[PDB]
Amino acid sequence: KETGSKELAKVDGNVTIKDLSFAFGEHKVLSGVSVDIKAGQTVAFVGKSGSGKTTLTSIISRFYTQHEGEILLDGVDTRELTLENLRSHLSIVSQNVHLFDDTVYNNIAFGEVSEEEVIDALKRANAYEFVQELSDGINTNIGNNGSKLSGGQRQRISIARALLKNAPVLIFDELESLTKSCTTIVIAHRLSTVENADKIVVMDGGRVVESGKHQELLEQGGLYTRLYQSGLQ
Ligand SMILES: Nc1ncnc2c1ncn2[C@@H]1O[C@H](COP(=O)(O)OP(=O)(O)O)[C@@H](O)[C@H]1O
Repeated sequence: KETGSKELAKVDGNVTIKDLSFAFGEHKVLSGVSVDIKAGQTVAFVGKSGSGKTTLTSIISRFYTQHEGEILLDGVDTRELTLENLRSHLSIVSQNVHLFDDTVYNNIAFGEVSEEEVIDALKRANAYEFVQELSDGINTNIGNNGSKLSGGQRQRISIARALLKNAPVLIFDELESLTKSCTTIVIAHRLSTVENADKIVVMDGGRVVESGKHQELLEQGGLYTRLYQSGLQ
């Protein structure tokens, strides 16, 4: 049993977050977050460490469940979808994506691609450089949770997978290849990402305090200005 039974066949990529709240015990880490992301936009989430950014993105994949509010995918509450369906519409790029104790190839293929299709993606992801050096190349086992790979290597494997999956929604913990041609929710750490984002959502203590484009936000001389000046970490 799961909360949802709906299997959306074709998803455009509109994501609606409304009145979203979450807490770890008595520590409220998200409070009434509301953001509407239209299909194809790149929305950058910024804020000091601990502002709730990672937790928000995890909630989208249902790695945690919100205490209040909703996440809609093309207007359908994500909890009404099967988890397999929901995740079929999402690509996650981070250092913490779950990897199977299996080969590089099978980790990329899971969820039908040729070996040359996978090699081509590894290169574009700049991942083939370490994968070549592996004992069995693309057929090398990467260990429990990809433990034979360090964080940056694991992220590059997630990129290769995203290049192939062509998911309508990309959740990226921080390329122009994907980011542009799908809906991108990016936890931004590069100045270039916020400078070019369609919308920036500024978080502070789990709350959205500012929202807009770089030029207007920078001029406001507020939290975003301070975050941009300090290098988004
Ligand atoms: N498993 C957990 N148990 C308790 N608190 C947590 C846990 N994971 C994260 N937190 C806390 O939730 C808050 C939000 O963290 P996070 O969502 O990672 O923010 P950001 O990505 O903006 O740095 C932080 O104060 C963090 O310590």
